[PDB]
Amino acid sequence: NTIPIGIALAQTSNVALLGQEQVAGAKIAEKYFNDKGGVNGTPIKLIFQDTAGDEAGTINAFQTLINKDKVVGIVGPTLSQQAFSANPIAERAKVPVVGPSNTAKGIPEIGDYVARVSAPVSVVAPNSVKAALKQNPNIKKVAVFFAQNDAFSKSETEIFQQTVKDQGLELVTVQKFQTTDTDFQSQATNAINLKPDLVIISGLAADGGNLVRQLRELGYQGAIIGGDGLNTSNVFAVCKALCDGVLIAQAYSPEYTGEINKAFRQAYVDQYKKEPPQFSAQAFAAVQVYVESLKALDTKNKVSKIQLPELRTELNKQLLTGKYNTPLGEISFTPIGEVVQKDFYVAQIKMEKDGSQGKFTFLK
Ligand SMILES: [Mg+2]
Repeated sequence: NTIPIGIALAQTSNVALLGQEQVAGAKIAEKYFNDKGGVNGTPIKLIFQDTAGDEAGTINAFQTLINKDKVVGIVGPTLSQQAFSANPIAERAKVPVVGPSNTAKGIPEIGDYVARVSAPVSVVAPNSVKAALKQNPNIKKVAVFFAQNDAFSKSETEIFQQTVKDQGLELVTVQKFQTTDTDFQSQATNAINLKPDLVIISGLAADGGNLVRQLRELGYQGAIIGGDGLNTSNVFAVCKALCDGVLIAQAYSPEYTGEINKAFRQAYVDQYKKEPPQFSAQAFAAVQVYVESLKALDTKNKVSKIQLPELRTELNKQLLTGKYNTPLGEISFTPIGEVVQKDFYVAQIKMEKDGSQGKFTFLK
């Protein structure tokens, strides 16, 4: 006997450029927690249902997890775009969802069954603008790009634009693109002609990486910030040496000294031969929330005896009250499922000259 927890992430499509990191973190969590006896001796079982890259696929994954796989709760989906459409399905069904990477404004407000461990754009994004200004205090002109078809990108760009204004900078253009675009020559040239000192990009990974490369090809020599959708080493293949110097805010640090982060980090580095990425740490934290909540519930009300609909509702109620020492730091939730998290960082892509290898360097 095991306790089924659903994992609904983008395992296919270009959205898997983010999702694959999340799968890695979730698998590390499953082993970590099961090696500690699961839920008071009862192992968990992660049941993966691929969402692919769109809303329909996410709805299907959620419905399969809820109805066929009988899961006690869901971790997912990868994108805020998907969450706004699919999470209401789980809300209506009274099945908890813990978002591992959904940072758009309004996610926890979807309902009483929706929480997230991923700190939102309003608290993560501004630090990268501040970091750019530290590296070049003479930045004056800023060009902004965003993916107009993606809910998170639209939410993030609003924060970046407000931050630019509040820092007393000139917003010289806001250019739109689609996450499915590969060619940005007209928007990039439009922006370059305005002589920006800083360019900010809110998109996902393939698109964001292609845009970074093209800006550099077209002769842009100023600073670049990428938003959360570019926050993966999977961009390195796309922009190669031309990824160098991109600043990306972080809601996780490998060097955070919390005991469980040390364990998570060691497990990650031993397997993948590099530092754990944010999305992996966040996925681990989401699984952790479920395991620790299940343990607390089971101690008070043995879960093997609770029928599934009540188990789901009691698990949701429990998880919202918990305090968790996770790889992200000490976190908890507000009464509507927003994450409470203190520490944020900025990292910078450092590519080797040949362009075949790179890393994220954390700024002090
Ligand atoms: Mg909520």
